[PDB]
Amino acid sequence: ADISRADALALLATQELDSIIKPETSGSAALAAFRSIRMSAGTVSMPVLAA
Amino acid sequence: LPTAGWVTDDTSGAATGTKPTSKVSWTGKNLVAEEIAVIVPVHENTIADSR
Repeated sequence: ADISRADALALLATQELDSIIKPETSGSAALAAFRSIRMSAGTVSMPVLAA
Repeated sequence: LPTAGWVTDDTSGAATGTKPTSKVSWTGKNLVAEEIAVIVPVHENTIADSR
């Protein structure tokens, strides 16, 4: 006769990970590669050299 | 409105010797509150992009 682990199972401490198992996030390849501008109007204008 | 009459004073038997009865009367009416309403919906991007 002895205190098995099952006999004391209800006394054992518990632990949950403090973080989630997930992939590291990529972000947009477009936002990573191409330079961007802050817009204030919804339809910005863009002069382009022609000649 | 009340109504008055001319009365005689000659004899107790004359019907024209009796003072006429009259009433006054009143009526109620109600001032009832009623509601004017309108809703003006707009897109949040319209509010964001307007000057």
